[PDB]
Amino acid sequence: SRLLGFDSIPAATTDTISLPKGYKSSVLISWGQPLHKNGPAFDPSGNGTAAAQEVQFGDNNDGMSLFEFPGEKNRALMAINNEYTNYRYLYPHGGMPQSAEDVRKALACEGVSVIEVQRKNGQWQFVQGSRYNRRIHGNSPLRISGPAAGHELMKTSADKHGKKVLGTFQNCANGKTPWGTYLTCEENFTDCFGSSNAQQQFDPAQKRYGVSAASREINWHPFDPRFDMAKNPNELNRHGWVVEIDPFDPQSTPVKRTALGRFKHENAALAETDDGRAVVYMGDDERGEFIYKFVSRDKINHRNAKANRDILDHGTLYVARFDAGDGNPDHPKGQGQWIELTHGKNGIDASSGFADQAEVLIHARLAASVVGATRMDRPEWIVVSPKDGQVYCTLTNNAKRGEDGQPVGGPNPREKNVYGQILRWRTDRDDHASKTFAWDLFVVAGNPSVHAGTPKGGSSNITPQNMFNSPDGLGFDKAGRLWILTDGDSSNAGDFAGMGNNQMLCADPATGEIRRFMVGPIGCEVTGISFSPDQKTLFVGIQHPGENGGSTFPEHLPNGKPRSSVMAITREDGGIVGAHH
Ligand SMILES: [Ca+2]
Ligand SMILES: [Ca+2]
Ligand SMILES: [Ca+2]
Ligand SMILES: [Cl-]
Repeated sequence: SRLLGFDSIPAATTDTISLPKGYKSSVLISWGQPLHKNGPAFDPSGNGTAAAQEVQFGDNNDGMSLFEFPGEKNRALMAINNEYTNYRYLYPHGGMPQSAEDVRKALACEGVSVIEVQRKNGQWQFVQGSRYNRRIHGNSPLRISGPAAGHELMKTSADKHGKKVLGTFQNCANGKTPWGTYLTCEENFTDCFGSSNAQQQFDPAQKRYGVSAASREINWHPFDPRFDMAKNPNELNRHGWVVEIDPFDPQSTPVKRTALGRFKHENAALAETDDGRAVVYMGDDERGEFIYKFVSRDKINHRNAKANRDILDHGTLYVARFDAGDGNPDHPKGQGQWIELTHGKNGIDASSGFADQAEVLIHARLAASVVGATRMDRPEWIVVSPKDGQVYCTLTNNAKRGEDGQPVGGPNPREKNVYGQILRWRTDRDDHASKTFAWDLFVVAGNPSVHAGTPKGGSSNITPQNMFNSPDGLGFDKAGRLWILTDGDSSNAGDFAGMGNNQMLCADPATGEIRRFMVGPIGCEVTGISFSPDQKTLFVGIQHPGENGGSTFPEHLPNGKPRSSVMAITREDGGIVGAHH
């Protein structure tokens, strides 16, 4: 490859970062780092307070973007999501929350961390005390905008007007807009809700979004009734949105953009139509859920950033249907289409349960079912090639593919899918306004050391020396390398024998060639990617090292506590990451 300048590295099982020859890594920032001057130091005993966590780097860092600093090449801002927390490490008791303060502490761990970084020499470093440093967390005051703002379903006892919401939490991945703002995506928000009525009978929309009385081992509701569906059921509707943040204004109020629909959002991939409108491609990460596309009403003003303030409040929401393809076992291909989710179109009307457009957005999953969207194998990140505009989406896995309602076919070609695949599409005429596209599976992950000559062996661009499972994160660099980040089974055994720890790979989109670039430490997933403007530093997240015990990364103190960290990857020779030497 012209694009792949390093030799594929072996799989690894060590509690370290493994890289190719001539590459190094350094910790940029870890969970618990105080952001402000004189801020409270990280307390490895777990006795840090909730109020301290509200001014410290959050836990389980995930999606992130870097923003150039106008007029200053040695400064940048990064906005970094904090998805969830690890109770075994968060609290001194190592278990479920025991109090209102424990719940506040968990909420404080989630949201976004905005930080300044500076280069000074050739190395990017965190600037504690920068005026731009900020936490947005699960108890931060936010606003709601777009077509669902002010709707009855968005009103609660504490917010009678349906326009002011506390918190963004379960922040998964990201988008970066061409008007200088950051998008953060609320994914597994429903996990945080429960009920003080164990026999609560949930309605169809509540059931479709997966809420339970017990919560998914989160257990905030016994201590903060905002999360108790017996008392505040509409709170459930005020989360599951894309949230827009201005990193250059630390006093700004983030805004939930209801025009982009409510679902378990993974990331938000930006593009632009030929007539100049914003496009946002979005995955809903759950087994058998859908892929969406928002197109703005108005054109992007590239030279007047502020003129775009509310561009994401007006537009059209679509969902994808994919055909069955040609059935090729190695490289299936076909066509697909975008179908509009608008009240009064495609069977979405009072006769299918929708009174108005706000309900369509709040209950986007149900509207998408009405129109016949294709059930997918867990869409996670989406990226748009900066070289040719093709769109790439991980389908991480789907253990229930083949069950009633989830038939095998097209871009989901295997029952009981434990490995995943990467889907690509090319919008017709290379115009992102097009309502049709050609799709293909760019790779089908598998294990050819265990399942050679079968569907479980993967596509022919997978070999025993580059194999991986559960691709999740994706990123393009300016050169057009496609970076693939994994969140899979790290047992290195059975179906996953020889795959080792979670990892990052690099692909050439034009040829399908994939090489392993990085292996992470024990119990982590590899997630979050950004580049310095000069492409000589690759920032990558190591999330939940030691989730099951067994890590002390990065500090490696005796019987130590592991900490989610953002790493800076560089070449010893100072060249571009991924490129030839
Ligand atoms: Ca993910
Ligand atoms: Ca994942
Ligand atoms: Ca994960
Ligand atoms: Cl572990």
